[PDB]
Amino acid sequence: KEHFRAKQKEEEEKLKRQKDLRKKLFRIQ
Amino acid sequence: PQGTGFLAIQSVSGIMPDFRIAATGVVLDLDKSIKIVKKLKLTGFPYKIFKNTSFIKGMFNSALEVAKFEGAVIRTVSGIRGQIKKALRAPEGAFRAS
Amino acid sequence: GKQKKTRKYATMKRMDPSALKEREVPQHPSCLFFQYNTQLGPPYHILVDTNFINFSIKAKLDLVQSMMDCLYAKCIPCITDCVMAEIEKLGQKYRVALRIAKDPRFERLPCTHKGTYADDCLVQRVTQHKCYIVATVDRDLKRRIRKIPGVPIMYISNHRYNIERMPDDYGAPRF
Amino acid sequence: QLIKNGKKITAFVPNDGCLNFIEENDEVLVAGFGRKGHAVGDIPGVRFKVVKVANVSLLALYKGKKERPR
Amino acid sequence: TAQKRPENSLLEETLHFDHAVRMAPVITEETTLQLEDIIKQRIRDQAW
Amino acid sequence: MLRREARLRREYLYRKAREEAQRSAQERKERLRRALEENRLIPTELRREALSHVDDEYRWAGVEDPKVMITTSRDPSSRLKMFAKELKLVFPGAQRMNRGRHEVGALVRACKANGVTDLLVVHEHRGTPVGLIVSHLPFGPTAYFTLCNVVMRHDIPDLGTMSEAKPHLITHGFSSRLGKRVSDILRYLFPVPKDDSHRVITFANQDDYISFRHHVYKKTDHRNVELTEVGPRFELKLYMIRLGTLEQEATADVEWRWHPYTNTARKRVFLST
Amino acid sequence: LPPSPGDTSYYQDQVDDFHEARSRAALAKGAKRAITYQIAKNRGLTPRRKKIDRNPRVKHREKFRRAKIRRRGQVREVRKEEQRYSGELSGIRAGVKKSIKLK
Ligand SMILES: [Mg+2]
Ligand SMILES: [Mg+2]
Ligand SMILES: [Mg+2]
Ligand SMILES: [Mg+2]
Ligand SMILES: [Mg+2]
Ligand SMILES: [Zn+2]
Repeated sequence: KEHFRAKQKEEEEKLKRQKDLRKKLFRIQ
Repeated sequence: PQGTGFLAIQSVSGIMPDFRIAATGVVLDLDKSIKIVKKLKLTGFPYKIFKNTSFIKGMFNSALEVAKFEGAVIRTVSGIRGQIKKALRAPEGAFRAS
Repeated sequence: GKQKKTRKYATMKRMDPSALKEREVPQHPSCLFFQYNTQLGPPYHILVDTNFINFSIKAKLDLVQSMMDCLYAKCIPCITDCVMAEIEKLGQKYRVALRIAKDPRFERLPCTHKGTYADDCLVQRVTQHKCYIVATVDRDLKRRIRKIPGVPIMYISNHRYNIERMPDDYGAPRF
Repeated sequence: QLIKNGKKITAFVPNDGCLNFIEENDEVLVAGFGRKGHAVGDIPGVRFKVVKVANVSLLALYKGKKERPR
Repeated sequence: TAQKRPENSLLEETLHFDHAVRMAPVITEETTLQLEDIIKQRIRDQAW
Repeated sequence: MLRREARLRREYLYRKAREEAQRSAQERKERLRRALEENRLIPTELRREALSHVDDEYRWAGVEDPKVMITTSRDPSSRLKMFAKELKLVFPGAQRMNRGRHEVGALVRACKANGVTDLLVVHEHRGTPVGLIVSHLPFGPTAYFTLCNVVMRHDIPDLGTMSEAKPHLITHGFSSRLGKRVSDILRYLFPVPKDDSHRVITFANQDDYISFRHHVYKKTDHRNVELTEVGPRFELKLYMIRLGTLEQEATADVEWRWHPYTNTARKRVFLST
Repeated sequence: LPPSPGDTSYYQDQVDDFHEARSRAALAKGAKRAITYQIAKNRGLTPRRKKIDRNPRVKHREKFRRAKIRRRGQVREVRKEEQRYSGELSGIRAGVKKSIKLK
């Protein structure tokens, strides 16, 4: 369970900037 | 006047080994009313339970008291939220709540 | 030219409870102290990719001398049969690179593969032994090597050689 | 409001509870903020932060190492 | 609790509390006049 | 008909489920899009989420007139029997039936067999009506209402007899998607009227309370119209809609239900936007 | 071509599959005043740290000790025959193959 969480934390870090978050949300839209 | 500092001492008389200044701050506002309020909780206990509906006693002592507080939000210690509905007849303060 | 067109065409096409329980679990190599390669030694064996040779020619860099400038140590470049075949298929236009590859100081090592694809051959040697350094400028090959622990990558940055995952880099360029 | 040129700007206070040390009409020191970027939970378009009040760093006041002179 | 308090004490205390739900509307002539105005307009416009 | 009715129910629920899924997709796309266009801020829960218009049961509203049956709870009071008598006159073609020792499921099967379109059940408290249940019988929706301020024609002396003609319908205040759903159920209880009808029945929504008014108008002259109020007067408050018939409390799903213990339930309305 | 007769889709359409999947999931779920030490060193609200952090040399010593423990999971340590051989002291697994394939 801890190993699974740590993998998601890296993805959360992989977009933790404000401009990065708005980047995908236009792209998913 | 506002914006002036102040200093708090417990006793100007006598000598004590410790630091004597108790507190420090600034003046903010002047008025004729304080408007400060305190929290008061009125407590009751269930004595008859019908699924969601329960009969509560001990919160009030008369049917006039329940009428003033109809529709008020109530809750348990466990966190279940409820509402006062009506006053009962056989205990003087008992009421019905969902 | 149609050599260019055929190349881009090729790259486009490139993309019961009684039974004994048996399973293949390869052992972790004893050479590695976590992510650090201790058996990698001052005589360095470097596997050279075909496009590494060509870009060394464009940057006016001698192969052995520039590697020694990066590491301050004796370096032995290694050429596989897969890499040598790809230089030969390029033709007379790349005859200079072919002559450089056949240098008596270089280490000529055989390989018995099916196919000529040299990115697959170099990855396989990296998995097996963990004693080589990989010198390439190819981006997707570098991505595959980075997933394999304990193998440094040598590449060209500006007009000098650079190294990627080696603690004993010493005379390596700064940024 | 900056003293040098009179412009009005919006700045961040580093932490809630440092607002208690700051009063209105106080003199503060302002530095830049946000060249690297804006974190999650930060309001975009604010490019300034408050560093000192009455020439005392906010962290020193928060940690109880210094007292604000009046 | 009710035991500690005097009888009928809270009628003069003026405490503050929250009501759970919106109260039912009260009907008056003014609401009747407003509502009939809506009907009269839609009759005039023949909007059904 | 046990086997046939089960087949028609399953396909009806299947089509209803697909319609809900595609609409929920639209709301997620719409709410996500408006947030970034504002550029104010990104809620963290929004980040987690990102990373046949006509109702199926109402095929036959226009082709044929509805058939309405009105009944009460067991052992009705005297005044409840008067209220059910008045509701019969309000709905054209409606019928009122005595509830004896009739099981609820037995009533529904008889109504389905004889082609009754809709079934109405009314409850009372100390002689005043307090609840109303509207059910669309061919596996249609069931709506549960509570009555607030009931004024009967029997209370008011010397009113006379009503026009009993097919009335015009007025729907006002229903703007949200749920309000459009609710107004449909009330409207389809009535037949298609005539153009020259002078009878008007009004449903007006105000803070999730629906007012029922019944009127007849006369045009003495141009631009001036006189309204005389006739018929019962009461308020309606919806609290539940269920997909199945009122014989199916234990199996039908809930399309919408009122939640009064929500932290923000007091200040929220659902029939208007 | 039709599916296998044993398959449920052989006799079920999409309507039945939608209802059966929901039913299956639901059933499966079930006199001098000296200042104090506090005044003399205005430590204030300083984060509390362990005693090991005080000396960087002994802190590095513990990191090396733990690292050798963590390495024991990856790799086997070399040991001599300081006693007469008497078995493995653990199991002998016969199905696990650790050799490296050469190709
Ligand atoms: Mg290649
Ligand atoms: Mg009887
Ligand atoms: Mg009764
Ligand atoms: Mg019987
Ligand atoms: Mg030291
Ligand atoms: Zn090969």
